[PDB]
Amino acid sequence: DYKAFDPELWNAIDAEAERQQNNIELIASENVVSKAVMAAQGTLLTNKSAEGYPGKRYYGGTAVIDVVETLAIERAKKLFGAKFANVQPHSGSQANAAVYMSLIQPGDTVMGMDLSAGGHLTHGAPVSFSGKTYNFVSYNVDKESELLDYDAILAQAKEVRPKLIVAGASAYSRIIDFAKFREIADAVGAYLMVDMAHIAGLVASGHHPSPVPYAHVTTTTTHKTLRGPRGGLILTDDEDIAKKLNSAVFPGLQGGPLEHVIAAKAVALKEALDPAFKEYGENVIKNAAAMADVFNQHPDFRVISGGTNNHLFLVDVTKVVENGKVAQNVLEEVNITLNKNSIPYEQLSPFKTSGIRVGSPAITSRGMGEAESRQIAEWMVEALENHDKPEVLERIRGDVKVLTDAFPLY
Amino acid sequence: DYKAFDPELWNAIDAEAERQQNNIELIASENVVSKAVMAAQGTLLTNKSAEGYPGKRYYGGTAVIDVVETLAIERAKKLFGAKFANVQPHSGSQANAAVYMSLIQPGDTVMGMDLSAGGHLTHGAPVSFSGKTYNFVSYNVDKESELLDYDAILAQAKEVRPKLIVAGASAYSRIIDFAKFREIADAVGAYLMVDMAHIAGLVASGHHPSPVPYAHVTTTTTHKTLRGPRGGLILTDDEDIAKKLNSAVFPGLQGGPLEHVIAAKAVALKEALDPAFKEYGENVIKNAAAMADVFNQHPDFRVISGGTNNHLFLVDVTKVVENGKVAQNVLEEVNITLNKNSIPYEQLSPFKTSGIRVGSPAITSRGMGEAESRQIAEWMVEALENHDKPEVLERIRGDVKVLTDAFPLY
Ligand SMILES: C[C@H](O)[C@@H](N)C(=O)O
Ligand SMILES: C[C@H](O)[C@@H](N)C(=O)O
Repeated sequence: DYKAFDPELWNAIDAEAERQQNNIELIASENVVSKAVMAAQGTLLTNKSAEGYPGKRYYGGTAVIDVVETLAIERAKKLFGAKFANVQPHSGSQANAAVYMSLIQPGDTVMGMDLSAGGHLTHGAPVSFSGKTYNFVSYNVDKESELLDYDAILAQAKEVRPKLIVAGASAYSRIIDFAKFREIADAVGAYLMVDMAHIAGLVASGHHPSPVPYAHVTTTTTHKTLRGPRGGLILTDDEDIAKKLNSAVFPGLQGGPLEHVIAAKAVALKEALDPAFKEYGENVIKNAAAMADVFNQHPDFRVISGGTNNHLFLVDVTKVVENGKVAQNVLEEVNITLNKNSIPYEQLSPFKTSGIRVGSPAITSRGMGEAESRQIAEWMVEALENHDKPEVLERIRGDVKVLTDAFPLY
Repeated sequence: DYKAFDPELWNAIDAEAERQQNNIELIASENVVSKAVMAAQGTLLTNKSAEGYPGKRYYGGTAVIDVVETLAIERAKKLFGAKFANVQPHSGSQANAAVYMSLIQPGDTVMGMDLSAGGHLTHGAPVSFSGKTYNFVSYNVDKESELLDYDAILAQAKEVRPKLIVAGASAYSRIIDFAKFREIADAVGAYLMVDMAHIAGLVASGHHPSPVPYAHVTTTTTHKTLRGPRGGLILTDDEDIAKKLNSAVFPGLQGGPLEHVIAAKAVALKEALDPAFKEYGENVIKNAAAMADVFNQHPDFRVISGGTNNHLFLVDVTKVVENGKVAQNVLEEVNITLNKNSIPYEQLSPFKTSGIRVGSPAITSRGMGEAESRQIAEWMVEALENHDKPEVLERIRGDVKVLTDAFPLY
């Protein structure tokens, strides 16, 4: 029917479905959404423009849109224990931009986690609007432990006097002490924003402490560990802040929201409020720990910080291949996607890096367990140690295909 | 059976589908997308992170995503005749922000169409990031003709000396001369950006002159007259601006793109390349002109500029009801949604306005013709003359149901 009209597009979508089936996805930001989240996004709510907020719309015909957006807001509030939520940001970048716009002025100093240790692009990369508009100053982990050192972060905050401190990371494997971050913010009179995008599903699942009681404002993506549609979310307990956030999102940065994506956010948040989501989060944690253990045991690989207590970890591969870029290329030859990744105090260039980052959420959402996870990391050790032996990669490829065959994506 | 898990969300979606069926949508921005466009947005492409651009991605496993985005880009180029396209902006607001980031600096002077005569929020409203970051000075239409006066705009531009002139409007009913806008820009050394979001479908259908050969950069939404999914699009013929635009969208303003929405853009652009789309645009123009004609003939109503040559028009309602806010609330009683709208040189407050805006794209997409269009406008005239009279509104609401029943939405 509708696909006969555009075979080039619809065939490419079948190819991507098959590609996702035959791939072992370890990119730590990826997940596998439910059928219901996809269907929500494919509905006729896309036809209706909803500029404004529930009960305060520009346009009539919005009573039902209002029920759907209210459901998203109420479920975010319930799941994360916050008194206000805004479900309109189109992305995590828009969510973060709305928060800077609400709490600080162009030119103010912001402290964020060093891009080599886990900081996101929107936490002050010079190539980001973040870096261009505000004065970002980065904090790092300790050189020797590779852990956050809250005394060192406090001593830097006293020198730099930020207006806003950002906590959260895309490559930190350990539990963040949000209460200490709020104590640091308090000691220098800064706001604390936490970007929980990478860990939000473990926060919902109960496996990572919540930032919501400690941060002035919490942002997140609805995708990644929370396993929702791609989009943003902002949370706060402060009603004056909530009103600034609302105006910064619309009409400050966006026009009307994507109400079909907001319906998919409502669906994903009810999935996360279900008891099975806690089990999901336990398996994320155990799968990641099983893979990190293979690299820990092995003499030629070091895990940054020695391990993980979340969904991901970094590995210094440089004793085995030249750089993380090479490691990423080799593993792509066996149907395993991950990303090269700077390690703390990274010596090589950003385009090479000394490391890979590995995450467990996608394989976990396909039903894989600890045994599979250990096996995948054993395959990665093999392929990297044998990168210039085409015979070997070929056999690992065939092994990988038996595994993917056994854990159907959908 | 996913709906049985969340009946509250899925019941709300069935309610909006029914509400859309029973509504006569005349909000000039709205449309009714195809089933193919909705289906595309509901695919597993949401799972795949595609930071970067085709062949230049942060991550592997992206070869097929590259085919999908390349199709969108190529179809946009071909539909609009542009040498470069970027299909990743999440909205029209992010498209425009990326253009301003690429062409000018914070604090520079920008001329845009006055917000009472049709300039968009992102062309300088003080509540927008646009208005807060840049110095916007507006041009207007001539007071007597309500037409753009290109001589008067040149004289103003010579005084103001903007770095950037923005053309495009959300409420201007007549054909814009983009060649003259570019001659004005060239005469004062400004860039020209055209936001063609409202008219993009008419540009595509052949019914409105293309800005693409004249603007340095053209932005649009993919929704509205173009009848695609919600999102943005940028076009340019200058390779050096293309490069700056690409960096501005990512990583300047956004993270990774919504690839499932990009597939839906590819779908909508192929629909618009088809000969049937020219017939759609013809109907859009005739339907709008039939509804304007009812208000033109009637003595108590005045159409701004005396009529229309696009998808929309404005009506000064103030001889019949107090303000356009009242007119919007009255017509919602009879299942007709439109929006109040400032008219040029508006005397009332922006919360009330002297006018309504009416557009044809949505009713046109449901198959209505000139006879139905004229009938709907006669109903609006009756409802507004009888706004006081609940039993008249009741009768009109029954008549609207007969017509909506006869023109099924999907
Ligand atoms: C902005 C966006 O949501 C980003 N965090 C990403 O995953 O692409
Ligand atoms: C930013 C956005 O796309 C605006 N033009 C709208 O339709 O909502």
